[PDB]
Amino acid sequence: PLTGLEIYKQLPKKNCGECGTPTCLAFAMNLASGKASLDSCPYVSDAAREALDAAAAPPIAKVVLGAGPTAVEMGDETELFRHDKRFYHETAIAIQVSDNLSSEELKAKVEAINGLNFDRVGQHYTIQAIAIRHDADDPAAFKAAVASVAAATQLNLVLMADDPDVLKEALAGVADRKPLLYAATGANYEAMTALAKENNCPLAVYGNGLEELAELVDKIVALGHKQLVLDPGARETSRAIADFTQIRRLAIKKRFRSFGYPIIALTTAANPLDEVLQAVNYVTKYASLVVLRTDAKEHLLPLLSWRQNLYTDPQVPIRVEEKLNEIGAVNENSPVYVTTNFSLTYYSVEGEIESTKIPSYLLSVDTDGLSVLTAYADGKFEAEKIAAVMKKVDLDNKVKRHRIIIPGAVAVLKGKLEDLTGWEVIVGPREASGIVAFARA
Amino acid sequence: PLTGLEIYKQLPKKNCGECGTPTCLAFAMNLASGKASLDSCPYVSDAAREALDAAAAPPIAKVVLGAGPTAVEMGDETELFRHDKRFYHETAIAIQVSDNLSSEELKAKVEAINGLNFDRVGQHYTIQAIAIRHDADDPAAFKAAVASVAAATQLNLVLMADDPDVLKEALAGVADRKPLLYAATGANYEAMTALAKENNCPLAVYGNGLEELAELVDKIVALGHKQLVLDPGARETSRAIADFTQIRRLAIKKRFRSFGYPIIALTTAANPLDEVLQAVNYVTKYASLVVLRTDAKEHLLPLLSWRQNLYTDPQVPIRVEEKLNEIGAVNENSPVYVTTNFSLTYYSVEGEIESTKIPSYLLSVDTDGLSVLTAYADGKFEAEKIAAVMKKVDLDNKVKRHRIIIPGAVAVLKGKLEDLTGWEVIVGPREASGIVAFARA
Amino acid sequence: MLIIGERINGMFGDIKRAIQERDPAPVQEWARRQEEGGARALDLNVGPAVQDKVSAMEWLVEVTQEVSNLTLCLDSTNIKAIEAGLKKCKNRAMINSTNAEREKVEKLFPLAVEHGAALIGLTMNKTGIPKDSDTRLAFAMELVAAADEFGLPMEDLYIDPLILPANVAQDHAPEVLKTLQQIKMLADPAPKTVLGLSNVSQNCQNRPLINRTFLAMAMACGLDAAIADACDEALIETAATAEILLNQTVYCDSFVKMFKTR
Amino acid sequence: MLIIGERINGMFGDIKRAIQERDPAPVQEWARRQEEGGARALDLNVGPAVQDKVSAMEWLVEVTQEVSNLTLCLDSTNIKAIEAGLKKCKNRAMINSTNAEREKVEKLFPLAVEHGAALIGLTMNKTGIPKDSDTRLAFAMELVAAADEFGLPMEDLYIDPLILPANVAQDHAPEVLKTLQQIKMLADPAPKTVLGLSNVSQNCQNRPLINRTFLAMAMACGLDAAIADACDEALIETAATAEILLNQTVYCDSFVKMFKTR
Amino acid sequence: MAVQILRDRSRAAVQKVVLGATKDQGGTRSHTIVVGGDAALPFHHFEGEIVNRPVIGMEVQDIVPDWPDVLKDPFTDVINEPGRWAQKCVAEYGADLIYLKLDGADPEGANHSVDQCVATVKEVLQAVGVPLVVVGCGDVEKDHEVLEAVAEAAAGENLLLGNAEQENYKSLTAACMVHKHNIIARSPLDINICKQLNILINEMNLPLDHIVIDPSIGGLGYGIEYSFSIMERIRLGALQGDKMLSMPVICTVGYEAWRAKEASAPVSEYPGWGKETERGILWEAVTATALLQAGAHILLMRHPEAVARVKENIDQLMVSNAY
Ligand code: COB
Ligand code: COB
Ligand code: SF4
Ligand code: SF4
Ligand SMILES: [Ca+2]
Ligand SMILES: [Ca+2]
Repeated sequence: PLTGLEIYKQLPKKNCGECGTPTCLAFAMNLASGKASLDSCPYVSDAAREALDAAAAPPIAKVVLGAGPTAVEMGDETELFRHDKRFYHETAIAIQVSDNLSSEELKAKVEAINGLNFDRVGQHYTIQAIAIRHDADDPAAFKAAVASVAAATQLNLVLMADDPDVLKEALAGVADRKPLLYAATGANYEAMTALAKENNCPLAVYGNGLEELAELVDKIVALGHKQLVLDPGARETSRAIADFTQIRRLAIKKRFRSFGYPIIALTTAANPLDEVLQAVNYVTKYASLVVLRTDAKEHLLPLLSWRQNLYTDPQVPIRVEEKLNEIGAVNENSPVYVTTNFSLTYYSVEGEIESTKIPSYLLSVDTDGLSVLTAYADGKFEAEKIAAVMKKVDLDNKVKRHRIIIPGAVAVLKGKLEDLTGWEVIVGPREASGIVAFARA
Repeated sequence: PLTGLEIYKQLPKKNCGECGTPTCLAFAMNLASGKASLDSCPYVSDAAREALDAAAAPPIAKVVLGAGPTAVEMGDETELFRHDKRFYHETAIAIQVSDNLSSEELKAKVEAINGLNFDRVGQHYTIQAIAIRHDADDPAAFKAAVASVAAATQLNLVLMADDPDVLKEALAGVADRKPLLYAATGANYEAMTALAKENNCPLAVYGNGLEELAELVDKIVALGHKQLVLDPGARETSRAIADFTQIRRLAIKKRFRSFGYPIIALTTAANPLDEVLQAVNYVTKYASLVVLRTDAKEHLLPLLSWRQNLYTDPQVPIRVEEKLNEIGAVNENSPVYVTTNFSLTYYSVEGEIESTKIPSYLLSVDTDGLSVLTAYADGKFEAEKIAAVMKKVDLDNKVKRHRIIIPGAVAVLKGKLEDLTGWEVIVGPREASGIVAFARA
Repeated sequence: MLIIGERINGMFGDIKRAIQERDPAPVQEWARRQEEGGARALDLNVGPAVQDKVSAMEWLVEVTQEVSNLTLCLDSTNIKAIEAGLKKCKNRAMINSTNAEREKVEKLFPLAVEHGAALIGLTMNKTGIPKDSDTRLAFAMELVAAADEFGLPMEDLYIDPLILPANVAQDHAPEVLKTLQQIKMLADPAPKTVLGLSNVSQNCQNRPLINRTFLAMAMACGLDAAIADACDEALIETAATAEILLNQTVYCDSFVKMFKTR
Repeated sequence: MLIIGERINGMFGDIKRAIQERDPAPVQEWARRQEEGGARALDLNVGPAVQDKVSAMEWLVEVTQEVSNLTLCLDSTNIKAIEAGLKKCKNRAMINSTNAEREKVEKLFPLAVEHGAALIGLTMNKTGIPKDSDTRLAFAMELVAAADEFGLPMEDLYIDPLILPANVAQDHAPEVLKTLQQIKMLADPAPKTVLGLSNVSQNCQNRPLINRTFLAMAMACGLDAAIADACDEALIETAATAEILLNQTVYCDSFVKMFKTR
Repeated sequence: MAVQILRDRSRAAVQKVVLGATKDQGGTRSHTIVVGGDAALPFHHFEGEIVNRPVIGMEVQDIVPDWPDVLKDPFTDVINEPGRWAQKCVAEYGADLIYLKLDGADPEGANHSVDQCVATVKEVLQAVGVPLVVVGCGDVEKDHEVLEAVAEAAAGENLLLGNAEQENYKSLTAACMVHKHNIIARSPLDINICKQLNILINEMNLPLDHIVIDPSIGGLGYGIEYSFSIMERIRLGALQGDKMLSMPVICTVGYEAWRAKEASAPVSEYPGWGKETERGILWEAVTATALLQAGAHILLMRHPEAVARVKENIDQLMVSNAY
């Protein structure tokens, strides 16, 4: 997977045939095909080094945020759109906290951060890290902050301190874990690189625009370290989307080895509500690790919801559990509706019935998360299959009066389903939207 | 290019992910594609040389017999059938002369061997080498024999003697033009390879069957001598056709490195006429070098003619020199036939005219060796082009009339032509076969 | 190109009713109508409609080879049903189909070698159909490694990259071609391939136009077999013409007729 | 898929008579119906008969663009006639043709850059038309390199592996497809490919069947443009369908109509 | 070295649909609103012009809505007066458009007469000066009578009549042509049907600049990503020359977001989710924000604070990031 021109353009163009090939242009053909190796031609040096590295490497590199089951993976992406292919690694969420704050307020805020995990749609949303920033006067307040937070929380960390000396002294007692080193700058990158080198921690790279970022990255990479996250220095959301796209584009569409690393985004919106919406634009536009300031459950829920949806494989359908779902009151005198486990189908029905206002039982038959008609065609939805799901519930005992409602779209099944299940099958409306009419009648 | 199976088989079975790929099988996929370098896996040493060879090396290697302008390239073949692609290197015909024959009987034969050159249909056929065998009782007779042949001929040489010690003394003087040391046997391959190594000469490998051949070839390869020609030991034509096919098949379609070398055959038919036909089979069945004991000029011309025809590129058409070919003893009242220089077309015409015993002039218009209809369709046979050949060819000086005959298939060309050439154009029969009846009328 | 007739499937109205009442007449007719079309192989599927598969599969095998000698292709997921059909097969067989999962591999792979039949292998897993061709190749490579494992000739292995409708899943069609194109390069000798051609035009306007078009495109990428409608004359012509353009069969003026009368 | 109208060629009768007496009516009319068929390009050829290739070329250009805004494809081996035509082009044009000959490259490649037009490059030289795909790829690599050498947009380079009749040169068709599919490994972004489709069915029986079959097969290998009969409605449908099967255009039930009226 | 800004040049662009008409144009509106005209991916100023910013329309019904108690709170003073409801959404909340959702036309529910529906439309037209987006109730037979009468009386105002699906576009399209109005093409999360629908509507000789696409978006956490990908694929095709997908995209984020439990369910019921006040605001806001990156031109919202925070987002996204 390497263009013959890209190979030839790097060649000395001597046409000596010491490679065993009449010309370089023909040797470039043999390299793209694989007839001969590139180590044969004794000519050139740095040309052969970059070629092998570029040909056999992903566009976006992978840098892990620490070790253990708590560690998360960032970067490693090959797409600009989710429909072309699935997005692999979800956005890393990190809540920021200052060091000049009091200990009682510090612990109270950290304690609240550990509770930023939600349960919805049979799914579990969680955050990843905590950002400890240095705003105090004394450099000893920062080390007293990171060690304090690391004693309360068990999540990942990301250290934010300009002076490496202040950072290292605060890093030493936590260097064995994750803590990302934010950030390297064109004035203090040397010391910052050495800290992340010996301690084997990821190193954040700051830059003023695309240019300064690219120049600084190459220098840090040349020092031997390749575990980096990128920061174009974008503080405005419009400037962010543009810059965040370039890193994703140039690395994938141009193999830019300076932007072949994930992106760390910083929220700047003063208002917590505006920050959440600004975070949505980031988690959508190729940002890997975003740093929030607001830590409210009211705010983190819509963000973590969109993050989950965007990073779902378009191939695999969203599915709910194959277990009787009680709607409203129930009480043993309620309608039983048969449907499939596809999340989209299930909630279409769940939504319609909550609307109905009559407590209902909803049995989402396990069709591997397929919409009943599709499952139907598969034959996954069968009278034998639905009948068997009735039993697992052992529902007939559960309901005093026996009946079940079938989606109108598979109306055909009702005789066969009725006869082997022993349950009176009513064929409902083809669309769950008419469930209310059925309830009325 | 190699296969996914070929890599996985050579690959171990650790599934350790040290290469950056989860399993060994998935690593084979990345190699056949080119996603990663194989140097990551630290395992094995011969496999790295085996994979590098099999993927890069052609089916058959090339070993050169001789040195300079008189050197002939054997092997280097990639085809089973000549219609898939053209056969590249013609058969190396060699003549055998025994040493036991007296000095006068040894000179008269080689004198005739040099005269084995032929000129036919505008092409020249020649032989390649001379074979000196050892049937004498005394070893010292071989040194006097090879010296007698060395001064007589300038063609390539191939020495035949079992004992290496007897062979080396006679090899001393003629080791400059790289003779063919026949042959290597499992009983003396140690001394044979060592001798062929110092002088850098092609070493013939003998074996009683394909198994003993393949085993012995591998023994020589380990010593560092790859200039080998194979001898399956098949003395019978049915055995040879079968064996030579196997050597040719296994090397091309199975990457059998033991058989990835040209083949040397030995005509064993007692009768001289039976020998030539046996040689026809061999040169047709992938034989790179056949040794004949016939020195008659009658037995070599058809044998060399068939060799020339078989090794012609089908894609590249045979062409006749553009010019005038007088059929018989043509006078200044005889006819002039216009045609093209495609050899097939020209002899179709030459055959019909000579066959009807019509003395005449034939003008094969250069059409890059294309047939009359194609030349016409490729704009290669314009009235302009034919007119120019009428003047180009010097045919006018030859005849008292100014009349030319056009192939009936381009009958319009003739009318158009008459005007710009100043010759009277008669449109002949569409097929050269009707020429006799056209000239009669 | 090996055209495998698809009509004998339990999803159709006539075939379904011919199983419940056990009527050989419609089954035998389609076994002959597809042969006249040009199909040198027949696909036998009992369908979801029939209650028992063991009896239904064996019933189809007999009545099909009663008036035909074409290579029969058993189409089911049930392992017992497949082996049940292989028993009454007096002619050559072809198991359809299997996936890369070992639970399916261990059961069907030696079952194909035992009767010396062909094995259609799907490039899918338990989760579902892969998107990218790289994953289709991954499941294909495993089918090749499992082919050299159980000792099965590669020319009997029919890789199935699967094909989805060009309306709901249009983005799969170019991936299937990329799959087929790289299938021949991942193994030597190269495994054969087979597609459910009629699936690409499901719920699409002008189905035959889409069917034969994708067939030519698939054969250009290297398609050996194809399970489609043999009663479609326009489809047979394209399948025949593609052989000439691939230089698989020597050209003649009546190249269409010769493929139909192979 | 770009369709270049082949009908306006001097080899045809009505076209030749129209050039001799300078009659715009047949030339202008054919420009309409080919556009009605769905062609977005027109190939203009003066023919072998006309003695003044240059002035006749300029005439064809000046009368075709009068009733057509389509991209003109100047079909002439004469460089002087090619440049002369480009001087009269109201819009963007295409050059047909150039070979891998250095003497032609240094004259036609800058000529394409100067006018900012497209360039069709043949994978051949003075020897003739190669057979092996490895040989066609050699001349193709030179053309790609020549494009970058003279600063030509890579997507403006239309490489043509050249197609020959499927009866007398059947062994070329599979090689051309292997050339198209392997052309992608020459540049990034990769150059475009073009073919003279109608040549594949020369002297063959049922030409339209062979034409549209090979066109679909070539698109799967990566055919971007094709000089074929735009009046063949079955050919246009094939180009439209194969374009959908490559996910180059969002599917709709009226996909053919969206191709003709694109 | 240097850093080369990769700019993707677009072959074509998304259509420009003019909403509303002034006095000189035979209408009675104060100003006109133009959407679309984008020459690149959403908010990619560095590689294309974004001449017109996306707009936000607030939902107004002829009757009181069945919205949750939380959503009804900011409208309690004018929720039962469509004329006063529209005026507040424009003056107090600063809406760009008025989304007149006539749920009262439902024969089962309010069963408002045809003369009543057309009276409500005329009432809003006399209340505000912004362009209107009037859609039916969802009843095929009823909407055929309502939307036809509304288009005939409000002819000249250049309204945006809503929802003309695949099986039902015949009656509505004809009304838009005769009385010079725009139309909404709604498709059940299918770009193929979406493209085919725009053909059938256009084949009736209706200009392509009078059509807006409704992909039938899903709410946040309820298949929003299925619509997100479609809206992107539509956006790509529009730039790739596909004229059938060149129509601007409208989104009913109000209906899809407030029908979720996570938007209105009390904090006491779901403590892990937090206060239902701002959680409901952000639920509709994030839904709109995510779709803005997909190519949303007209957002149909409900909650005031939700609209305000989305406008702030649009205000920043329109800031040119051109290199
Ligand atoms: C919400 C859901 C939306 N519907 C969808 O989301 C499915 C849309 C769609 C395009 C179908 C056509 C279409 N768009 O109209 C097409 N597929 Co699909 C090509 N498919 C898929 C998609 C599956 C997506 C999924 N997770 O289910 C795939 C591409 C993988 C796909 C695959 C198949 N598909 C197949 C087929 C044939 C069909 N597929 C259909 C469903 C359709 C109609 C297309 C066609 N036309 O031919 C076929 C089924 C009809 C038929 N047999 O004739 C098949 C077999 C094709 C093949 N040969 O491979 C294959 C299945 C086997 C396989 N995987 O190999 C798609 C997307 C579809 O609808 P729903 O019916 O589940 O719920 C719905 C709900 C909302 O209105 O209310 C009703 N309701 C639901 N539950 C209940 C009620 C109502 C009441 C009262 C209740 C008490 C309960 C009502 O039923
Ligand atoms: C001996 C020779 C055999 N004839 C042949 O060997 C040619 C056979 C054949 C199949 C043609 C059809 C067929 N088989 O019938 C077909 N080609 Co070819 C596809 N072609 C080729 C082959 C070239 C072989 C060669 N070296 O010339 C190619 C595949 C490369 C080939 C190529 C072309 N071909 C082309 C064409 C069109 C034709 N080709 C023809 C000749 C034919 C007839 C095919 C067809 N159509 O039906 C076309 C020409 C007729 C026409 N214009 O209508 C073309 C232009 C295809 C294209 N679209 O480009 C292309 C040429 C340009 C290019 N290279 O790009 C082939 C093989 C043919 O015949 P001949 O006519 O030269 O001699 C013959 C001789 C023996 O009977 O007697 C006569 N005669 C000869 N000299 C004289 C006389 C008689 C008298 C009295 C004299 C005084 C002199 C008579 O003329
Ligand atoms: S040895 Fe190197 S420089 Fe010489 S021709 Fe080969 S590739 Fe070019
Ligand atoms: S490094 Fe070698 S042994 Fe280890 S998993 Fe990779 S291929 Fe297998
Ligand atoms: Ca094949
Ligand atoms: Ca291409």
